[PDB]
Amino acid sequence: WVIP
Amino acid sequence: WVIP
Amino acid sequence: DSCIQFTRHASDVLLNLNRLRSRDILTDVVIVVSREQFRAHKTVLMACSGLFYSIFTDQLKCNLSVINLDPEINPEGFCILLDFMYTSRLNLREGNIMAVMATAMYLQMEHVVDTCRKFIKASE
Amino acid sequence: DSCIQFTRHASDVLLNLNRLRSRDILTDVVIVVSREQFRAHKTVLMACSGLFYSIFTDQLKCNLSVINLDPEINPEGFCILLDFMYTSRLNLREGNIMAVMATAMYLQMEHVVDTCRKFIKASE
Ligand SMILES: O=C1Cc2cc(Nc3ncncc3Cl)ccc2N1
Ligand SMILES: O=C1Cc2cc(Nc3ncncc3Cl)ccc2N1
Ligand SMILES: [Cl-]
Ligand SMILES: [Cl-]
Repeated sequence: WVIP
Repeated sequence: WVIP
Repeated sequence: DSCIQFTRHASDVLLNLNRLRSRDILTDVVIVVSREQFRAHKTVLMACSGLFYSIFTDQLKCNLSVINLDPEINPEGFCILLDFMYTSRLNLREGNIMAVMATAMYLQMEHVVDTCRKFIKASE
Repeated sequence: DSCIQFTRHASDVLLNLNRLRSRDILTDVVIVVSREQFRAHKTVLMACSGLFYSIFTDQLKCNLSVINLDPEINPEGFCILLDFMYTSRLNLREGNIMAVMATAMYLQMEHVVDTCRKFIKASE
């Protein structure tokens, strides 16, 4: 999971 | 396009 | 093999599937949640959820145009997860995390359940 | 927004759509090419091809279960492109590049047409  |  | 691969292909496909959903093009099922209705594509729901995979591979249920979820399911949690299915983006907030995790457990969306568990553990 | 994003989501969705194709699950159309038949999901074909997008948004053709391609289309070129749609992998070879480019132009798959043009230019 990432900060888009 | 890339070499997978 | 000796194939070449287009890096952005999968993301472009999902973006186009979401555009079809927005315009209600070729949607083939209605998901009913506490009298809130969500139109979707069976194949996308199956590709994202162990529950929908099991439902639409059933010889009788594969032909249903309406699926009613368990009354304990929260429509907002479902809406957030449906958006995630079609975009890879999860709108996880302090105010919705419990409903989102409960819905992801029911839908069998293991990666979502994982990030919810981690975000909850960080706040304890 | 303040969404989080699961990097591998789009690729995992496409992988699952290809698994449904392999097992012939929820395929809703047959594409006929020079008497070679290919089963697929209309939504995936639309998401990948300007031609299929135009075909399945037509009020009459959206309801067809069989689509016949132009007789000049090569079944192998189509097969390679159908595999690309479901995998992001293109089996481009000296022996098939002309058929693949011609099929991609007809199907309106601009990124495939682009890499074929570049691979042809490198060999001249
Ligand atoms: O967490 C998850 C996400 C998910 C998706 C599916 N889908 C499929 N699996 C295998 N072949 C085809 C499909 Cl469509 C099954 C289980 C789970 N569990
Ligand atoms: O090269 C290409 C690939 C491609 C895909 C599509 N598909 C869609 N476009 C917009 N909204 C939904 C969909 Cl399904 C249309 C044109 C082209 N041209
Ligand atoms: Cl997931
Ligand atoms: Cl393309």
